[PDB]
This record gives sequence, structure tokens and C-alpha cells, in this order.
Amino acid sequence: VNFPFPKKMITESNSKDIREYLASTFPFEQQSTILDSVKSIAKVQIDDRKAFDLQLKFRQENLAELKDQIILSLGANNGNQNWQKLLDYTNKLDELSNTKISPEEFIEEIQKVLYKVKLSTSKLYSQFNLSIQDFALQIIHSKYKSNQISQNDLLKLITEDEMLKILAKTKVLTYKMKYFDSASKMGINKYISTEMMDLDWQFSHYKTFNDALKKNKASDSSYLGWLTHGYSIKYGLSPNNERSMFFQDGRKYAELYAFSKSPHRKIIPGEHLKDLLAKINKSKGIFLDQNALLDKRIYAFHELNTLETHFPGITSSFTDDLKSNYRKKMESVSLTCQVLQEIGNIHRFIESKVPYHSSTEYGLFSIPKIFSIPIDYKHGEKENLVSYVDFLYSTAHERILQDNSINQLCLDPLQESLNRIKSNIPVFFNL
Amino acid sequence: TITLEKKVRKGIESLITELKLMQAVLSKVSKVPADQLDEGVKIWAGNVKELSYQMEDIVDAFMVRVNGKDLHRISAALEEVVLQAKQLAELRQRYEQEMQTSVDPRMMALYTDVTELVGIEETRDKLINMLTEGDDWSKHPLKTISIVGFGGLGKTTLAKAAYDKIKVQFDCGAFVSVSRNPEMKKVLKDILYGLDKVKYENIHNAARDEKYLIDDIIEFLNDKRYLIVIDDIWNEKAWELIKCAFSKKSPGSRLITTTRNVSVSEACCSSEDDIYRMEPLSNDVSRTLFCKRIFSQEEGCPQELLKVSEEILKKCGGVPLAIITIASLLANKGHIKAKDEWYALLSSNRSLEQMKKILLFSYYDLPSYLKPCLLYLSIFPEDREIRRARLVWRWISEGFVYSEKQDISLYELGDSYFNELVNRSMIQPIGIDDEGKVKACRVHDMVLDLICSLSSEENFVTILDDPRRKMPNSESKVRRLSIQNSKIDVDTTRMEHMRSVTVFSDNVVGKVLDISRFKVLRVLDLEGCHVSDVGYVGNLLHLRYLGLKGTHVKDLPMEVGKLQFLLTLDLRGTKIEVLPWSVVQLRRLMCLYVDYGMKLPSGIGNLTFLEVLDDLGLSDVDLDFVKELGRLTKLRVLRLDFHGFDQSMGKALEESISNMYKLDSLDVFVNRGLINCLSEHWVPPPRLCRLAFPSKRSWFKTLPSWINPSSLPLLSYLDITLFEVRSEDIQLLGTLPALVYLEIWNYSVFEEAHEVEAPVLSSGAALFPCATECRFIGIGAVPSMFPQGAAPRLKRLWFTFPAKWSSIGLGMRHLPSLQRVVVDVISEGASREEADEAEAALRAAAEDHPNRPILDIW
Ligand SMILES: Nc1ncnc2c1ncn2[C@@H]1O[C@H](COP(=O)(O)OP(=O)(O)OP(=O)(O)O)[C@@H](O)[C@H]1O
Repeated sequence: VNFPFPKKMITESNSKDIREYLASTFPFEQQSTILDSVKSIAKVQIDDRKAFDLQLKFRQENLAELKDQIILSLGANNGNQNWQKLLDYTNKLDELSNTKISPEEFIEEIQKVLYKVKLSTSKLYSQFNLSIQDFALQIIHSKYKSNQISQNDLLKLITEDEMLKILAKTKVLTYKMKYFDSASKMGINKYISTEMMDLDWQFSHYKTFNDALKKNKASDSSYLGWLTHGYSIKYGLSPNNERSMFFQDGRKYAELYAFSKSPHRKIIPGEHLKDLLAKINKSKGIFLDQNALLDKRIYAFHELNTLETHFPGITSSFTDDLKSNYRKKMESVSLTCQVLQEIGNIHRFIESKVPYHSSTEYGLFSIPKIFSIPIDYKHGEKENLVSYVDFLYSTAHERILQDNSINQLCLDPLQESLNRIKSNIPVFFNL
Repeated sequence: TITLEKKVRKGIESLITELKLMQAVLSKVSKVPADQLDEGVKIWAGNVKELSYQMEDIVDAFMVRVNGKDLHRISAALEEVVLQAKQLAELRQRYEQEMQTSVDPRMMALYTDVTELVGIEETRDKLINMLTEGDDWSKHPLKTISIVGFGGLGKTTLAKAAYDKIKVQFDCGAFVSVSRNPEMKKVLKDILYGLDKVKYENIHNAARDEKYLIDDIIEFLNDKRYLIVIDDIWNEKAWELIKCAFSKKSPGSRLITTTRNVSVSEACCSSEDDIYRMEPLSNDVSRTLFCKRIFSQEEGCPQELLKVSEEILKKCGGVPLAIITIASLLANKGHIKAKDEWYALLSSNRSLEQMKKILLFSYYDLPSYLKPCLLYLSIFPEDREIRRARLVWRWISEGFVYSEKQDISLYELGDSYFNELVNRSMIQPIGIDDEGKVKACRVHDMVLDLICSLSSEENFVTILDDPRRKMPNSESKVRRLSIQNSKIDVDTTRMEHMRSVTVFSDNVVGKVLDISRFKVLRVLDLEGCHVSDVGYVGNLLHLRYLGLKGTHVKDLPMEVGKLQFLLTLDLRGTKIEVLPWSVVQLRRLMCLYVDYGMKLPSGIGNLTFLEVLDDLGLSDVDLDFVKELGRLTKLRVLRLDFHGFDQSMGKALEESISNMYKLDSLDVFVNRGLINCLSEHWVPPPRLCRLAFPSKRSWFKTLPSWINPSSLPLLSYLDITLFEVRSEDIQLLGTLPALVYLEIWNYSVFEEAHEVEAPVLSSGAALFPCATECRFIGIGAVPSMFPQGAAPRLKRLWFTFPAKWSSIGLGMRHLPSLQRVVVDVISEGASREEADEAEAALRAAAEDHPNRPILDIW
């Protein structure tokens, strides 16, 4: 049996309740929602100063907790991994985090720590290293938001090559390490786009940097996107099993940039532009045939989406686009990935409602137990959650186009998710 | 065991001499057309060919493997092959007994009715206008036109049409045809008899030498206007001699020549504007010709035949000869054939014999050392295109390319062979390589069928398709194999003497056949297949060409060091990361393709003879490596990456580069920043001809000082991105002699926020001799760039124009040869009312030009 789709048109009345509910409960504060796209759900009234000092406390607690674990991990280790070195790293971490200093000193010490963590025995050892890096750049983001650092120096810090080659690595690896098992058990991992990574409260800071580059140098923003997608393919979020045509190679970004500055190159292409466009048309064709396998179509969609979002107009060929009408299809799949990510967020949040779930369900050091959002069912929650999921599915059901050639990638994931969610919502609602 | 060695040496020398003699005989035989050989000589020649193969194999085995067992096997094989040679000689001597001419098949075409030609009017009138061209054409000096193309294209038909049309406006004319092996007396007598049938009526019986005939022709043409057509010229000496009769000056006279060879046409005409290139018919014209030939009166094709008709017309290619012959074949004047019979013909008589005999003239005319190089094209599938580098390296590996001079590189010999094949109109070139040469080539389909039949009649190549071209019925000795349909299964237990294997299948069954049993291989080509790992590549000991491109190979066996003969090693698109160390010990190696993500071992300096090196890593490398790089002295192509390479040691790198005297192309790729190598006072190599920095985001500073036309006398390509361009920088580029292609970027305009500045050129004329394209991306000005008329060869211009400068003139009459202009406008400073103003203004400025180039505003 398939549960039928909810059919509601969005009302400002329940909009008010759902809005203050999202603005009040902790995890939904720092995240934004797709529903902001709706006509009339306005009246947010949010201030970020409180959320900011909350993030400060969260970072302090998490660094303290991992340090707590580091001492005892040094106590009884299976092959000494120089854990006191990572301890010194978290020492200078807390040092830089607590005091106010001159901007130059912060630059020097941040660069030093980051460049020396750059250079395999244990796995949670590497996890601790990755968390060190993530906390360091989170400190960077907070410090910038704390108005203690200008814009000029922040750019001079971030735009240099090594920092660009690190942002993407961390942004992909931490997300994988934190959400891959959840995505696998939920069965949506096949729909994970690097484009929508910075929509979780766990990766809001990245987003900041992103618009910062959209502030000043779009070239570096597009370069960062083309880098992070390649790094995602490398570490096995999307296996193609043979090779990528245009993501791991340095001489491809040069051609893309050259086209981006003078577009007429597309009309009179060189050889490298020629085989680029040939591969693009081939991947397009693969994406637009319904009885090819699902994984190939998903991979092709991801590649084409990254190319179109970062280098606009390169994938466009006027005539055949109308006969195929694949543009709206792309938009539909993107909408599907966004809504699926949010549904996974809600499913993870449900675990906070379990009477016995002191253990965090988001990842290592996602939440310090000093806050440890409780089991206390509130007045609104039991209604607001079901209302929010119904509104999500209703808002989604409209913009999606319906055709069995495209139905395979957007309709059935939503249908299966609605089924799983409608099945597991009650059993958790009892106990 | 000493006498064993000496006896074997003597035997080998004898074999070498015998091989020379056999090749002489075979080359002598292979010139006669098949209609004049008798069966005895043909059979004997086939057997001689087989013996030649065996003796070559023995000689090669001795050269490679040189112990007791080897010498014993070699002595046994030597004795056996000598015995077989003697036996065949006696056999031929036993049954030897000593005991008219046809006409050129192209002669009948001159008597074809005129109402059966489809699309001549346009080309006929274009040629007529190319002849007269004006009102006072009867007062200009003598002019010569030439027509080139492949056979069966319709050259003499067009010449005949124009001649019959305009012969009235002259005094005397003639229409002569020169064959392949001409007699000059006959040609001169033909001209004389054509000029006046009454006076020189018996001229064909006179017996004088050429000087007196030429004098007669000169005396008769005094004070007359003449129009003369000369047809089917096949080389240069003929024209060099006939040109003497038209030595005097005669205002208003015209010459036309038709030929298949391009250099001959360049030698006939003076300017390259007096060359007409025949091109095939369009699709509609071809279809009407087809219909008119077969459905003659109805001109209505039934529906069931439409799609087979379209595929057949695509296979013909717009060449009238093929269209006519196939239409006569399908007509079957009694009855149109059945649809399934059309399909059978598509998948697979007098007219057909005539067409084959006509097309084979270009094959029987090649030099003897070019015939194998042509037949080798029958290995590749039908409609695809072939990389030329692949061809050249495989020709060198097979042994078709050799010379005795001491100072010659085989790569440029092979390139010359390829260019000669293109010159004779037997190959269509396509694209431009990344080293300034042709990229790929295509072959017509009927030519491909002829080549396949020719090469099959001699066991040159065996193709494996399942529907057609199955295994030969009775053949135990196959030398070259080509797998195209993986459906078949192969025996490969009788194919002891293989030489070359090639797989064209994406299929898994393609990797099924066993290879380690071909103990004598020279060419292994698995490009594109999905093989995963090859550990058996060692133990082959004979390879010359190892092509593994686009395969799923992860790592190489650390035994490749045994292949002491290995010319080419192609690793691109594979999954390899670190090359095995023993690679250093491949002393004979001439070409190394590799990705920049692969680690090379240390002692790379030992690989002398390297002529092509592609995509050096240059990352995580110490100094002795960059110093070793200076030892590869005869190296003609280089590509670098500068990825992780530390820019503190660039000086050693530039010295090592300056050490290479012979060098043509060079790349430097840099991610970002300022390039910290190739400093001034560098002294680049003299012969450099192509230079490129495709980075587009890593700038130079002002300009390298070594770009002066004295240090780089030869240069036909350049591609640079400067930080900030001056006005007197384009001047230095005007100083360069050749500079065919040019492309400059201004880094400050895009990445920084600087504005477009108008450059001004001054103090000179003829600034850009031989500049056919120029792309000043980031900086633009039409008039002030080119004063007085400079660069009178430009054909494509790229420039930028701010809308601010709506109020400089866009006059395009400085430059005659303009044909295409691409512009982009910056509209933020000026309003839209100035924007469309400037748009219409430059549009009109383009419209006034007589050539009327095309615009793009973007
Ligand atoms: N426009 C046309 N319409 C119909 N038939 C044509 C046309 N052009 C050429 N042909 C036919 O093509 C045949 C061969 O053409 P032709 O011999 O003139 O080519 P060619 O260039 O002289 O060949 P070659 O180079 O071998 O001398 C002739 O029989 C002629 O009838």
C-alpha cells in the first residue's frame, strides 16, 4: 500500500504556528527551509546574536569534550600515535578561541596549525584530525562574525590556494563521516548533492564563506565548486566505476574558465572544447533515456547540474532542449534532493523524542550533552511535525512534472519516503 | 661452438642479400595492372612473398636473441628455408614456356549527351567568370587556371562544358589529354593537329624532335588569342616541358589544366586564387541525379525504398561516378530489383569493373615504398576517423619506414609519407593537432572497399566480422589480425607467426582470446578495450609498440625492462599511479605518453633518443631530476605541468631547456600566480616554431625580453596572457617574421577591475606579414591598429569595444581579406542609447566592406 499524498494549500494561519515552532525549537532555528519559497509564510522575527553566542557555547563545550576524550585515549592506546600532539593542537585551539588578539597573530597561528595538520594507523584518529580542522575553521567563521576581523584580510586568508584546497576536503569528508550511515539506512544516499551541502546547521559557516566569494570574486567561487565536486567523486560518494571525464584534471578548469570569460569560443571550439562538448552531449543522452539504469542517470544528473550551476550556459543547445524539455526535469530532481535532505533531517530529529536516546544521532561531537535536547514532548510538537511533513509533501507535489520517463527519479523516492515516514511516525508517537 | 657462431653469421649475411633481391623483383612485378600479368608469374610471386616473410622472421630472431639451444634452432630454420628457396626455383624453371591493347575507359565519357548532366550551370558560370572577369579581359596578360580533386569528380566534364560555351570569342583552341606515362612528341603533335586540321593534317607522321615541334607551335600562335585546355597531368616534368610553347606574351589568351595532384596545380598557377577545387554535389542534386538515372520518367521513389536509398546515397558521398555506377547496377533495365536485394547490395558487371579500373590509377602510380603504408589503412573500421600519430608510430613499428642517411629522424620521414598521401587526394584531412599538424583523416567508402579487397588478396590483413569477412577458408599462416565483431570466437592455435593484433570491440569477449602464445609480436594495440591487467607483456621480447590507452590497467609488471626493443609506450586514461623502476632500462625508446598525475622514477636521463615526451609531472622532485632533463638532446616535443613544482629552481629548468637544440613545440601549464621561470637572458632554442601557455589565469609580467625577431626567427603560433598590455607591445609582435597565429589575454581587465585601454600603432607599414588570425581578447581597436594597410592576409579578428567610445572610425577597408569579425561590447559605462547606436554603427561598417564579413556582438 502507498499512502496518498496530502493535498493542502498553504495558509497563513497554520503558517504562524509552524513558523514560531521552527523559530523556537533548537535544531530548526539555524536551518532555513524550502517553505520560505512559498507566497505567504512570512513573519520570521529572528535575531542571530543569541544563536551566535549559542554557537560559541556549543563550540566551547565540544572542544572541551573531545579534549576530555583525548587524555584518556592517550592513556590506553594500541600503538602510540603521538596523541599529545593532537592534544597540543586542541590546546592552541582553545587558546586562540578564548582570548581577543590582534588580527595578524590570529592569521599566523591559524595558518600554522592548519598547514601542519595537512600532513593512517587508526580511523578515529583521523576522525579527531578532521574534527580539529573543522573546529579551527568554525573558529575562523565565528571570529569573522564577531567583527574582530575585516573583509580584506579574510579574503587574503581564504583566497590563497592551500585554503581553497582544504575547504572542499573538509566540507565533503565531514559530511560523509557524519551522515553517510544515516543516509544509507534511510535509503536516500543515492540522492546527495554537493550543491545542497551548505543547507544544514552543521555546515552553515561554509555557506558564509561561499557568499563571501560571491561578494568579491565569482571566479574563485566557481573554482571552489568545481573543486568540491571532484573531491566528492574521489572519496566515493558517487561511484562511476570507470573514470570522470572533466573533474579531476587541471587542464579542464582552464578551458571552462576561458569559455566563461569569452563565450564565443563555444561557436568556434578548439579540440579540448570539442571533446568537452561531445562528452556533455553523451552524458545528456544517457540522462534522458528511461530504461537505462538508475545510478547512471543519477550520476549524469549530478555532473550536469554542477556544470550548469557553476558555468552557466555551457550545457545549453537551443533546438533539442525543447523537444527533450529536460530543464524543468533538472529543476524537479533538484527540488527532490532538497526535500529529501529535509525529510532525513526530520527523521533524525525524531530520535531526540525517544525516551532513552542520550546518544546523539547526528555524529561525533554534533551536540554537547550540556544541552542534549530532551524527550519533553511539548504542546505544539505532536501537531506541528505532522503538519510540517504534510506541508512539505504538498509544496513538493505541485512543481514536480509528471512523466514516467522522469517519474523514475523524483516520484518514487518521495512516495517511498512518505511511506516510511507515515509508517514510523505513529510507533514513535506512542512511546 | 665458435664455428656455430661463424656459420650462423655467414648464413645471415646471405639471407640479407637474398632479401634485397627478392624485394627488387616483387616491386618490379607489382607495377603491372592485373590485366597484363599471366598466371605463372602471379603464382610464383605469391610464393616468393611467403618465403620473404619467413626469412625476415629468422633474421629478426637472430638479431634479438643474440645460447646453445637458440643457435641450434636458428641453424635448423636456416637450413630449411634455404632448401625451400632452391625447390621453388627449380619448380619455376620446370614449366616456363615463352610461346591487343585496350582503350582508356574514360574516353567514352566525352561522348555523353549534354541533356544528362544535372547541376552544372552554377559551376560552369563561375568558371567562365573566373576566366573572362571584366570588360577588358581581352587586354590583360596570359592567365592559367587549374582544377583539382579526386577521380570521378567531374573535372574534365566541367572543362569541356566551359570550353564549348566560350570557344567562340577566341581565334584558335585545342583540347588535349596527357596520360600517366606520356610521350612528349605525341602531345605536341596533338596540340598542332587540334589547332588546324587542314594545314597540319599529316603532322602525326612527321619525324622531328621536340625542339622543332615547339618552334612550329610558337610560330603558329603569333598574334592570336587562344584558349587551350590540358587534361590529366600526373607530374611536374610534363608541365615543365609543355610550358615552353607558351613562352611569348600574348594579351587575352587563356590556359586551363586539370589534375588529381595538388603540387602540380600549385606549380601551374601563379596565385593561389587561380585554383578551382572541385567539391561533390549536394544532397538534393545527388538525389535528383539518382532518380533520373533509375526511375527516369516516373521520378517517384516508392516508400519502402526511401531509407535504403538514403543510406546508399550517404555511402556514395556525392561523387557522380559512384552514383551513376550504382544506379545502373540497381536499375537492371529489364526490372527494378527487390527491396531485400537493395539491402543485400547495401551491406555488400561491366560498369563496376570500369569504376574499379579507373580508381586504381592513383594506386598504381604511387612510389613502391608507399604501397604498404596505404594498405595498412584497411585495419580500421568503416566510417570513423583515424589519428595520424597512431598511424605514424605503427608504420615505424612495423618496419615500413627506414633510410640510410646518418642524420635523419624517422618521425619526420613518416610525417612526410602522410603528407604525400594527402597530397595525392587519397585521404581527407581533418582538424588541427595540438602540435600544429593535421589531427585525423578520413577515407571514402568505395576506396575502402577497393583497399580491403587488394589487401585480402595477399594475406596482408585478416578482418574478423561475423556477417561478412569470416576466417579464410584454407589459410594456416595469418600475420595481421583485426577484431571488429566480438561475437566470433578465435582458434589462435595455428597462428604461430603473428605480427600485429588490434581489437576494436568495447566487448568483454574481446579480452577473452589468449595472447601469451604469440611469441613473436611487434604491435599490440588494445586502445579502448576494457582489459584490466596484463602480466604476460613480458616474455614477448619482440614488441615495438605497446598501446594501452583508455583501458582499466592499474599497474605494470616490473619486467618491462626486458623489452630492449620498444619504440612507443602509450599510457593515457589508465589508472596507473607510479611507474615501475625498471622502465629506466629501455634504451631504445622514442615516444612516451603519460598523464601528469603519474610518478616517474629517478634515472630518466638514460632514455636518450626520446623524441616526444608528454605531460611531465614536475612535482615533488629534487634538482638532479631537473638536471637530468638536460641530457635528452634530440627531443622535439615537450609538455610540462608545474603543479607542485617549487618555483625556486626555475633557473636550472630553463638551462636544461636551452640545452635542447632541436625542438619544435613547447607547453607550460601553470594553475595560478606569476610564472617564475623562463627569465630574461635565456637564449631559447633556435628552431622553435610553436609556443603556448594555456593557463589563462597565470600571467606574465610586462613581456619576455627574448621575443625579439632575431632570437625567434621561426614562429607560427603564440598564446600568452599578460598582466597589463602596453601600446608598444603589439609593435614587437609586428616585428616577428611569420607569426601566422596569435592570441593575447589581458589579465588585469578580467581578474582586476582595470578598464579597456585603446592601443595605438605607429611608425611602420607591413606590421603583420602573414597573420591570418588574431584574437586580442581584452584589448580592441580596428582602425588605429592597422595604419596604411598592414596585415593584408587577416581573415578573423577578435576585439573588444566599450560602448563609451561611441564618439575613431570603424572603416574596414584597410584590410582586404577580412571574412569574419567577433566583437563584444561593454555597456555599463554608457547608456543603452549609445549601445544600440554603436551596434548599428559597426554593423554598417561591416556591411560597407566588399567581402561582407560576419559579425557577432555578444
Ligand atoms: N554534373 C554531372 N551530372 C551527371 N553526370 C556527371 C556530372 N559530372 C560528372 N558526371 C559523370 O561522371 C563521370 C566521370 O566524370 P569525369 O571523368 O569528368 O571526372 P574526372 O575528374 O575527369 O575524373 P578523372 O580525374 O578520373 O579524369 C562521367 O561519366 C560523367 O558523365
